[PDB]
Amino acid sequence: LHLKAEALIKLSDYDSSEEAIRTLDQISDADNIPGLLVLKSLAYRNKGSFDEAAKIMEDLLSSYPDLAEVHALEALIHFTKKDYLQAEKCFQRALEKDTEVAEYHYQLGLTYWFMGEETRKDKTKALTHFLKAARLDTYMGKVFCYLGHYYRDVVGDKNRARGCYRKAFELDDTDAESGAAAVDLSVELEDMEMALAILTTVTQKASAGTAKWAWLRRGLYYLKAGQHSQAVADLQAALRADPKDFNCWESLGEAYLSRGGYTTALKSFTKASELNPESIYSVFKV
Amino acid sequence: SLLLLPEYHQRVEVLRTLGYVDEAGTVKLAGRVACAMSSHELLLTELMFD
Amino acid sequence: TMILNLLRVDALRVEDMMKRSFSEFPSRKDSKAHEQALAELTKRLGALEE
Amino acid sequence: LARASSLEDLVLKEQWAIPVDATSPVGDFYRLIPQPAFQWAFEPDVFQKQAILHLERHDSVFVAAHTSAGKTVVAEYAIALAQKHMTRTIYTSPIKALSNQKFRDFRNTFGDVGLLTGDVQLHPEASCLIMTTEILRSMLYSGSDVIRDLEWVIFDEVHYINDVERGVVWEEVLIMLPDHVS
Amino acid sequence: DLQAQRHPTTGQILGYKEVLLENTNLSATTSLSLRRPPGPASQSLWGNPT
Repeated sequence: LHLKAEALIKLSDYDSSEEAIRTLDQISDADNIPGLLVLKSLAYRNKGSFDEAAKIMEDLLSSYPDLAEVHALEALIHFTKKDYLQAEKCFQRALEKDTEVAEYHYQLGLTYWFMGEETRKDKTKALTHFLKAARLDTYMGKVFCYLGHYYRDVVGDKNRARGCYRKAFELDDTDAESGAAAVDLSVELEDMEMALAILTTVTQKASAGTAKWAWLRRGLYYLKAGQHSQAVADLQAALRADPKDFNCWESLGEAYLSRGGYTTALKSFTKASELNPESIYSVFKV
Repeated sequence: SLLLLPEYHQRVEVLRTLGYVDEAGTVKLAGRVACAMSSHELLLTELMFD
Repeated sequence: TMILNLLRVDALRVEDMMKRSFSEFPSRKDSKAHEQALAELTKRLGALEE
Repeated sequence: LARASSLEDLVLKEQWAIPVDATSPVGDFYRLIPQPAFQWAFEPDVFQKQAILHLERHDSVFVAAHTSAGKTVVAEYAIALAQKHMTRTIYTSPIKALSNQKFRDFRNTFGDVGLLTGDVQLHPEASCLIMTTEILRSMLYSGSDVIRDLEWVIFDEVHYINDVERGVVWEEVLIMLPDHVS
Repeated sequence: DLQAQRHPTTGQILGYKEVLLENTNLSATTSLSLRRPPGPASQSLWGNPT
């Protein structure tokens, strides 16, 4: 019994908050056996809640981390550094990088170091070279896409930044950040008919709502040109996705007001101003 | 080809023999009165003008 | 009333409504085929020598 | 950057009338459309499932059923969609006495439903105006500024075209409707 | 009209710039499209010639 236990541990690590922490505890009990150096990993799952489970996670980590816990001890120190400020991270990073000589396991410390450095440090060699090693260590499944996404945040050669946004969203699809950033930066550049293809693809696999970020952008793209019918249909679908974002309501109101309608534009603008009453434009338009 | 074209022409002629449509089909005042009427437009507007 | 409410407006002609009527549907069903046949046989007429 | 650029770039590289089958197609009514705009007291049967499936995408169905209570499931799902989008919808029935109990039941089922007749003008500001076709033919010839806001026109009993003295109204109406009105 | 401006990404009203209207000299009683001014005022729904 190895493969099922590893699957349970992975599910525990990547799961939801405290109730999933209880699920992780159940998985650990189901695999409560020797090789206790895995117990520390369970503690990380408890950190997914960080409310009276980290203390139990702390006890489990202290008990498990006895002989070397080399990767586990470094990961626990990084988690403690994340819980505190970035002071501990600077000490932990050098020791972990010197000890664990790898490229993809080095990419886990590279992602922790990039999370510590992204706040204030320039980190042209501490995280960026760590991110470079993670990019040369590009993993098959959901282990190095987020590193490329976090490396291309706002600056540093936007042209490859679009490339690794498009790749980080094309491989891992459920997230709605990398795709939006890629399309936004594309529309920042001259070329336009490439963003449209991405939006069409994302829209096609939209099951029921829950794809507001695509519907809204393509609707605006249809509203900037004089094609109001498609824009209205797209924004109606986007509003069905989540009926609270005032941006959707305001844009739909403008869509109705571009063509004939006057009392439906008025109703939509009134509803838009009703929530988020801080916006002056909606009240003025009403 | 339209089957009813001679009847359209005859209706226009009867309209124009009364004082409702100018030559070359432009509505006169009696025409605009008889336009917005529920039923018996011809008889009702004729009764009104007389 | 129909004649008056259509003569009143300039860009609408009364025969348009007659064209779009359901009792004219069989005659006007394949109209795009008749017009394309007309426009593509006008080419064929231009052929024979004088 | 020189080596990182390569290390990233190597990873980076006509019919016009569709006769939908009555009984066979629909199997998944809730996988898509998980938040229906209206909830009944029973289960909608197959053809109403298909009619709602086509009313979601803003198509133009032509329902042909037997019983009068089977059509109004579609005829009020279309009004639930009309009230959800903030738009307006006009329900037109030929009989003057039939368009009163419909007014009462549509006012009881949801919100605001105005009624318009020869003299009555109950709430000419609602979103479900109920009309006789001889009035819609009268406010299509002028603008009337309501036509700017329509989504659906629910012709209720369209088998009165065969009448000899009122069949011209349905064909004066079905031509003049602007293009954006389903 | 003093129409607003919009940042091309994450649109926010930077400032108001004046531009030229384009669909003036169009009225409710001499043009038929969905760009004409609404109407005189609150008005009778139907039965309105002109």
